[PDB]
This record gives sequence, C-alpha cells and structure tokens, in this order.
Amino acid sequence: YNYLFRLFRKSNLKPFERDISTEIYQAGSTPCNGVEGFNCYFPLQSYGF
Amino acid sequence: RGWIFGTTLDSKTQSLLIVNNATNVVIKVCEFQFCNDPFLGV
Ligand SMILES: *[C@@H]1O[C@H](CO)[C@@H](O)[C@H](O)[C@H]1NC(C)=O
Repeated sequence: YNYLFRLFRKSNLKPFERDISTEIYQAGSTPCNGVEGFNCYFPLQSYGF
Repeated sequence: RGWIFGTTLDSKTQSLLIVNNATNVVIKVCEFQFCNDPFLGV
C-alpha cells in the first residue's frame, strides 16, 4: 500500500504541476467541515500492489 | 530583499520563498513553518 495516487481535483493538472494538497475535495452543494461525507471526498488512494 | 509566492502562503503547503542576505541568494519551496512576516531583524 506504500504507493499512492490522486483520484479527484477541481481541474486537471497543468504541464509539470506537482500538487501535494490533501484537503477534502468538495464535489457539490454540501460543505465538508474538514471531514469526508456527502459530496466531500479525500483526494488520494493506494494501489495496494 | 525578498519575496513569498504560492496560493495560501500559510507556511503549511508548498510555497516559494526567495531571500537575499548579501553573502548568498537563498530559495526554498518548503512545506514548513515560517513567520507570518519573516522580515530580516537586523
Ligand atoms: C546567508 O545564507 C547562508 C545559507 O544559505 C549562510 O551560510 C550565510 O551565513 C548567510 N549570510 C548572512 C550574512 O547571514
């Protein structure tokens, strides 16, 4: 699980953009209040090879 | 003598810092703590 990827963002990366940001992605009407929930997702995932 | 650049400038995320100290030019992008106004206290 030590190898990871981003699955969601506001918009696609520019050439050689290197964004570490770990803040909850808001994908709709509800605010995220600093936690995962409805319309509110943590942006990173693991491959688990 | 210097500049901060970034999005939030919060001393938490990735953010460019440039400082001239006369002996050197020092550049950082650090995901690290700095002052909210890091003036050179001569
Ligand atoms: C300027 O910064 C360097 C480290 O990059 C340091 O070694 C040097 O002593 C500094 N000069 C002054 C005048 O503080």
